[PDB]
Amino acid sequence: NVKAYELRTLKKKELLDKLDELKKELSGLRISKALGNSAKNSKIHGVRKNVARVLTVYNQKRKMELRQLYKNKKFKPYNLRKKLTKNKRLQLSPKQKAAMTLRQKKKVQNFPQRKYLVV
Amino acid sequence: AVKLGAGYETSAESWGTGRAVARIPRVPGGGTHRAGQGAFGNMCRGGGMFNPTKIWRRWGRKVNLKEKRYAVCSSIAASGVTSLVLARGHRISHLKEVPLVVSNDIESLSKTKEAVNFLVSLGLKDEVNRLVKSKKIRAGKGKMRNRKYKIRNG
Amino acid sequence: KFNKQKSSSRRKMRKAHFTAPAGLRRKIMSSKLSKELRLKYKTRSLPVRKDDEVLICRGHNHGREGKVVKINRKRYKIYVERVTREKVNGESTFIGIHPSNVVLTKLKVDKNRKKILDRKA
Amino acid sequence: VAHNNVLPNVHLHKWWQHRVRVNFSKNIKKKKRRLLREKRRKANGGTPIEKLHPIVHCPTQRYNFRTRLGKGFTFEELKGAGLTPRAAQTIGICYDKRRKNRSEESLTKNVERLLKYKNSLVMIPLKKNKAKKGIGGIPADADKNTIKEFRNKKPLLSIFK
RNA sequence: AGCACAGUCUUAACGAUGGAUGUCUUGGUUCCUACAGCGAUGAAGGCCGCAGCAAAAUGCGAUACGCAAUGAAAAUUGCAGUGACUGAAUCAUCAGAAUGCUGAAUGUAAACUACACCAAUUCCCUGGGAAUAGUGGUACUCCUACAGAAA
RNA sequence: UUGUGUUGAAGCGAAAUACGUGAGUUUUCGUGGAACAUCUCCCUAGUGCAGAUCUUGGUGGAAGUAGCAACUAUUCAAAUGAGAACUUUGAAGACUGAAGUGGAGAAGGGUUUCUUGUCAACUGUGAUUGAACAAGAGUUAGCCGCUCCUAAGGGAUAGCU
RNA sequence: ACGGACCAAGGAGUCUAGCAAAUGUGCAAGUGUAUAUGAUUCUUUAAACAUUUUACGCAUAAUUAAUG
RNA sequence: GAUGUUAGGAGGGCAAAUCCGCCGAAUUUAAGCAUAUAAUUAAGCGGAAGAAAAGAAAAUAACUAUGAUUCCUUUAGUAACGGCGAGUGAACAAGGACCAGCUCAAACGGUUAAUCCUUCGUUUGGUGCAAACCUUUCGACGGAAUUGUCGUUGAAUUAUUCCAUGAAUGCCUUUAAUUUGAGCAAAGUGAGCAGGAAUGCUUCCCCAUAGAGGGUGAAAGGCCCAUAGUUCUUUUUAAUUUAUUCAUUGGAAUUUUUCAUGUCGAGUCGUGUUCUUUGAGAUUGGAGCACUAAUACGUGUGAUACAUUUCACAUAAAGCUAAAUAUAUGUAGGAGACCGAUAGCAAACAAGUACCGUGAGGGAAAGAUGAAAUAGUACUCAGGAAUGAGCAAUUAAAUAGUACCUGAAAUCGUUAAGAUGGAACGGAUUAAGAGAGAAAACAAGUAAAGAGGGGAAU
Ligand SMILES: [Mg+2]
Ligand SMILES: [Mg+2]
Ligand SMILES: [Mg+2]
Ligand SMILES: [Mg+2]
Ligand SMILES: [Mg+2]
Ligand SMILES: [Mg+2]
Ligand SMILES: [Mg+2]
Ligand SMILES: [Mg+2]
Ligand SMILES: [Mg+2]
Ligand SMILES: [Mg+2]
Ligand SMILES: [Mg+2]
Ligand SMILES: [Mg+2]
Ligand SMILES: [Mg+2]
Ligand SMILES: [Mg+2]
Ligand SMILES: [Mg+2]
Ligand SMILES: [Mg+2]
Ligand SMILES: [Mg+2]
Ligand SMILES: [Mg+2]
Ligand SMILES: [Mg+2]
Ligand SMILES: [Mg+2]
Ligand SMILES: [Mg+2]
Ligand SMILES: [Mg+2]
Ligand SMILES: [Mg+2]
Ligand SMILES: [Mg+2]
Ligand SMILES: [Mg+2]
Ligand SMILES: [Mg+2]
Ligand SMILES: [Mg+2]
Ligand SMILES: [Mg+2]
Ligand SMILES: [Mg+2]
Ligand SMILES: [Mg+2]
Ligand SMILES: [Mg+2]
Ligand SMILES: [Mg+2]
Ligand SMILES: [Mg+2]
Ligand SMILES: [Mg+2]
Ligand SMILES: [Mg+2]
Ligand SMILES: [Mg+2]
Ligand SMILES: [Mg+2]
Ligand SMILES: [Mg+2]
Ligand SMILES: [Mg+2]
Ligand SMILES: [Mg+2]
Ligand SMILES: [Mg+2]
Ligand SMILES: [Mg+2]
Ligand SMILES: [Mg+2]
Ligand SMILES: [Mg+2]
Ligand SMILES: [Mg+2]
Ligand SMILES: [Mg+2]
Ligand SMILES: [Mg+2]
Ligand SMILES: [Mg+2]
Ligand SMILES: [Mg+2]
Repeated sequence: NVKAYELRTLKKKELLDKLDELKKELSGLRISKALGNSAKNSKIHGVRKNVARVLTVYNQKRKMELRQLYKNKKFKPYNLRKKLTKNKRLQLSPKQKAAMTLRQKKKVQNFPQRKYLVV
Repeated sequence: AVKLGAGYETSAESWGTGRAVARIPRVPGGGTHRAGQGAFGNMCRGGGMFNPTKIWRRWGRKVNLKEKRYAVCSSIAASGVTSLVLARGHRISHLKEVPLVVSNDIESLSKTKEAVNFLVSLGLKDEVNRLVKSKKIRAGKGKMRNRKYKIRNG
Repeated sequence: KFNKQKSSSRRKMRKAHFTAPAGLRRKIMSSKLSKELRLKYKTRSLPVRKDDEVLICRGHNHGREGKVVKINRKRYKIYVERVTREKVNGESTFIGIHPSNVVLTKLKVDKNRKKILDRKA
Repeated sequence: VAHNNVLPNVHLHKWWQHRVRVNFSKNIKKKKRRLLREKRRKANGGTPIEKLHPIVHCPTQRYNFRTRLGKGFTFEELKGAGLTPRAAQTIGICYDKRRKNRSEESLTKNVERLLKYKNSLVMIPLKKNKAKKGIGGIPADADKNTIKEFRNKKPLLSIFK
């Protein structure tokens, strides 16, 4: 019945080892269930949950390392890329949208939309 | 308004004359209890209603501004007149003057309790009591359309 | 009422009541605390837990005090120590009382409860 | 058709039901619009949400006598006012490149109006405190106290009508 | 212990049959408001699964009626089992992880779990040591850049 | 607007020295178990049914009637069981008569197969039987096929429309 | 002659556009505040109120193919 | 030009209510029908967005002229079209909503592409626990580009004044709102009656910026959730506060005076002809084909073809652009003088489900016990069993027993009464029965004495 916060500290190899053990345990439980038994039939669920948790932890760890590896460097694996709606991705960056022609920019600089309190 | 395609979403058609059944359109195919049954038509289970209600019915009624003003004036006059007020159902047996005028101090009252007290002092105690009594559960299906209680107008 | 974001609609309200999540159920199964308790804390009503001792005001047993054995969020009923009743078979089960019909005296107090009290204050 | 009634001219031979708009939303729509306007005003702190339009005479033999707000001031009028078009645009005034003057009197009137508007208006500096004179047409930036005083007074919308 | 003929029809009482009426109502309905694209980063749709005792629906995806994390916060319960005395039992939220096979389906195919070819691929530890026939990729059109050939 | 309700509302069934020319209204008893009125005025409507070979759902007379007549045909004893003409076993007598209700397969079906149960309904009679219901269980290939090839053909590549 | 075995529920001149006369009402050579704005309007408030510190409709004039 | 599983990328499909193109009918109306009408509609196919499309005048007007589109009110059922039949049918103005303008091409700049992009980088910042973003300027190595990128919007030259700039020191305050999630949140669980149980009926209290609504064993402001109101935090966006110094590169608007009269979109407009579309009429737009222009003194509108000439207004044949406006689709809220299980979506329920159809498709029926099944029928007897019965049993109530609220009618059963010679029923008028009944169908008051209730006088 191991929980997440205990597993974050453990090295990856150790985690893997734990996972395999859990799997083995689960297998045993399954076997028992298959045979004419109902003694530990309810224990299996917990084990499964634990296994899942372990997997999640390991996956997260893997992801983190991957992220670390691919820091910056322009292009990145599409998974590590900021996954967002396709349309949004397609869409120009706000800066790009803003970017006016030089003359226009100059004009803007010259005569901005001033505030002109009327009394 | 009833939905636009209500009762008419069916492909049902009439079998014609020589099958020994009325000539209302009939649901096609088989297997279902619905198959073979009368389709649309106001008389048919699951049919469309007669003249289905529509959003374009005239709901509001324009009234001459002048007419409205006149009505308002009349109402005001009625309110002034003690007898009329009495008739309308308000318990006015204990009020000196029925054009009721009270000091500007009222506009500044901050507490419902205080207001109630003031009312009582005026002579409307009976009226207040009546009002209290008269919150009652409506007869009918109104109960189910956010009109649960009925309350008389004070 | 005055805020037009929350529905008054009766049907909607009923739906909400019936289909409320567990937390919501817990929240709405609150009970009035005794006069002394009220005096002690700025709280008027608390969500009843397990080891709270309650006194029943409404129903057939309108004065029988006792600790709560179990609370049931599925049926909105709490079960007291000695509100026992035999079924048809003869099996003894607790009579379920709605938290509205009950006023709590002795309070089960954990850190969470303390926090809640503080918040209320 | 029967009896002495007018001959029926109700054009409902097309699938008209397919295109009926009932404006249940009228009053509410109006309210929404008002709210939006208010919001805009708030955003544009102090400044008036409305832009200056010149008075102009309506076309055709039948509306000739009447005068109404036209969109945009015409270069000539701007010049008369002593203002650049761009500057005018930046401030409260609409400019109209396409409009032309054939009435000297009208032009004069327009320029008078412009002058009046200018007189009315006080210009908040672009950067805080730093009081600097305008470009081409734009008047001057007043001090802080004056601005405050102006704010304290009610912003009139008499010119924009 | 006796006594009514029987049947057909009628009336009344009390029943059957049926589900009308009445009363409800977690549904609909129209209107109003508000926002409003998902997809080769593999969508919608469809299969296949997944629970201890598990059909459907609901929920989810080989971590499979849920994982992590956050906010609550002692229960969950048909039984079995699991927890409290707060990352744990249960909700809610959901941003992280994960997301079978398919399907635009995109290697060629398709009443196939058929078949190619190019990478062997993957994980562990701080360059070795383990693994698995397993995992990727390879469509058509196009664009920019590059490449080396053609005229 | 001014009221009736768990000392029982609406509804329903029977009525009533009841009222109304009449639609109806009102009341009593019985059931019922929660709402109900307005005639004070008027406002609004998906507002009143005996018919439409009306729609839907129900129910009759017909009527315990027609009928349960292809495939030559059963009988005795015993067993199981609450109960046996149609479950099982034995003994007869019979038929199918290798162009077979026999073996295998294909299409189609999809667990109908098998064992242990077993009878609410179904098995147009009965039924303890069952292709029913319930619980399980069962289909093992290098050689038998598919998988490969081409056929009539099909879907596409280049184009061109 | 047709429809109706029986019973229960459902089941059919409605709604909008413009015109008409009838009658009610307000105002009346005028009338209707259209959109839209404004508010110390915001459960009801999608209504009610208000109408800018010569809008348009119909009517007030007819007639003629017509410049008129 | 091919070619590449080269490096980096994009398109395909789903979804449609509004939206934009295409393509495209017929029923129908004309009391027939053929032009018309339906209708530039449905279906078909293709494409977008939160809106789309339209849009910055080759516009209208003929005025004292207006000044991009869009949308609303209106013009207007008007001009017009139409077997001048049925029918159809705009636009300008006017009042509003909202208001926003622009940049390519061409002219100019060669004492020089001043541009642009891929890849590899380099170092100051700001947030966040991370993940990540957010910006800052600077060069390489490539390319692209002279078949043309970028600057300028005629060109200089004067006066005026702004705007960018960079560094030091400097401050980050007070509120108003606006929008998310949050808490907190007034006062009876008082007698008595009846009840299974008050939230009821009396009566004594109160609270209300909360008497919306829901729950709770019957109608509850005071039992609970919530509600009125506030106290934070979230979203941004106004106002207020603190800017001060030094460096110069660049630019802009006017304003003088010179000099330059530039440029302004071609198989395009236009005409002829065909078909379509239009209210468009000797053709409104569009399209196919044939012919095929003019340079701003141009050429295109100015609703009758044409010639000769005025005049007014525009500047076509390149492009972009917010606002108002529309939404029967999807999700999420809020509503109703709406519907109340044959109604309302087809679907209140394991409904687009079962089931039917080879298939395209078609497509149901089906809600309610009670307050509480943590009261779902214990036990005994008879039964093969179902069931039944109980002296038994849960309930307030089982003729509330899960086919469960109420339980109508048809139909059928039991009992009783009656009637009965090939119908029955009915109306009119009695009759005998059999039920019902007393509020007109007799008895006010007076007296003796019980049980209650009142009101008043002092
Ligand atoms: Mg319907
Ligand atoms: Mg009713
Ligand atoms: Mg007899
Ligand atoms: Mg967790
Ligand atoms: Mg937690
Ligand atoms: Mg493939
Ligand atoms: Mg094959
Ligand atoms: Mg009634
Ligand atoms: Mg009707
Ligand atoms: Mg009938
Ligand atoms: Mg009739
Ligand atoms: Mg029938
Ligand atoms: Mg048989
Ligand atoms: Mg033989
Ligand atoms: Mg033979
Ligand atoms: Mg055989
Ligand atoms: Mg068998
Ligand atoms: Mg049988
Ligand atoms: Mg068997
Ligand atoms: Mg079976
Ligand atoms: Mg072989
Ligand atoms: Mg081959
Ligand atoms: Mg071939
Ligand atoms: Mg082909
Ligand atoms: Mg006939
Ligand atoms: Mg007949
Ligand atoms: Mg019939
Ligand atoms: Mg009826
Ligand atoms: Mg009239
Ligand atoms: Mg597409
Ligand atoms: Mg065509
Ligand atoms: Mg015709
Ligand atoms: Mg005809
Ligand atoms: Mg279409
Ligand atoms: Mg799109
Ligand atoms: Mg656009
Ligand atoms: Mg218009
Ligand atoms: Mg007119
Ligand atoms: Mg037309
Ligand atoms: Mg009740
Ligand atoms: Mg041009
Ligand atoms: Mg046409
Ligand atoms: Mg004109
Ligand atoms: Mg455009
Ligand atoms: Mg229905
Ligand atoms: Mg009772
Ligand atoms: Mg009963
Ligand atoms: Mg009931
Ligand atoms: Mg019943």
